Amino acid sequence: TSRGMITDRSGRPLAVSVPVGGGESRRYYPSGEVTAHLIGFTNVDSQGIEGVEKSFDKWLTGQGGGAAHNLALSIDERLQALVYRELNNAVAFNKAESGSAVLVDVNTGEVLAMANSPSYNPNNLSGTPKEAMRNRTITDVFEPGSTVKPMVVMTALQRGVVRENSVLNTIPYRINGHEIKDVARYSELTLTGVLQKSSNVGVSKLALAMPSSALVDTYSRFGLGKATNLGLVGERSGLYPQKQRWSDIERATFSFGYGLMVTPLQLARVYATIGSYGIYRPLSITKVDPPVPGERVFPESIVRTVVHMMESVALPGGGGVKAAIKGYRIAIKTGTAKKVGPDGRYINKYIAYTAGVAPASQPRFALVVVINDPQAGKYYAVSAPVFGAIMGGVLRTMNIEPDALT
Repeated sequence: TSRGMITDRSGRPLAVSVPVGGGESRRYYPSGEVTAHLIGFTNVDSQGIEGVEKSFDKWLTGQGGGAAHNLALSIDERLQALVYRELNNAVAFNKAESGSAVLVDVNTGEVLAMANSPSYNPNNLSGTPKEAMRNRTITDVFEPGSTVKPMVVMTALQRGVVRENSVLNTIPYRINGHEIKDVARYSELTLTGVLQKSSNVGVSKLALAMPSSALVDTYSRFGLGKATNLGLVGERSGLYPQKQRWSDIERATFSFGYGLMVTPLQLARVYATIGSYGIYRPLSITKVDPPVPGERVFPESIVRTVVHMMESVALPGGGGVKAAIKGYRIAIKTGTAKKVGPDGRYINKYIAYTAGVAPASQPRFALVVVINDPQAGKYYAVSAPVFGAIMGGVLRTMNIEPDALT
């Protein structure tokens, strides 16, 4: 009973069948824990139980349809190695419960890296709990939080509510008895400064100045609330509101990223669309033959301005300045939210997230880093330095020319 070999986009083996004894062979995974959640494993026989080993189980064995075939995943093992190395050490350094990282190609939609910490070893599953086996990038959902602020600015600019050079009044006001305030109370902020300071007061004025169906339509255009369609087991599509009646406070919280749950993979597809300047391309786990046309969902001119405004988050003044990369311009968005247990309420456990694209001149990659439950450490976010460390290694490995002056 033989089985085909799955490799990366360049041919590096990720799961092979090596002979143990006369004729009989055993499945070997040379990447080990670096790509355990995506590749998967097999039992005593040659059957797929998790990951790609199960999603492509018929293509690998090929029983009844020719000989066994090989599969080239869209993953780059060079990028997958550095993504897991920086993420697995960050979850341990911050004493986090778990951590997820998804790297997506902007121009093709191909998933270049997908890591989860903690992980298991598919070569010997002895002593590995099930809690550290599920692909948390597609099975876990969370509130995107401040990462949806760029799409709120895209809608206000497109709907003519606010111009690119408009100064908003960020005075802390109340919405029927709810203190909408920021940490640093600014009297007024420019439209670029709203994304720089992640001002909730600024984006709340934008959401209430347009119908509730505006942001509901904008998030859906970038992929929020839609299935990623990869074929992996447990691939969740998130929780998206399908209501028609909104309140004055639910429209504001919807602008803050709270009220909807999405997977780390869905959030990566959103910024992969932001990087493409408003082009929605489907995600893929295997190597794709270019070109991938996709579909435009937002005007290019509006997304271009917002991408340029997201660079202030990494520059001196923004909340993601700790994620900067030497000699590169990045358009990122970091923040920290609160976990939601099975009861549906907020528990005293936080979630740090950071999503962005690089380089800001013409982005080629989209990265999402989620650090779940950072017990030890400080937030003044824990996921910002991991973004610059992961993205920094990606830009250097792919030989991307520098963007900013050193």
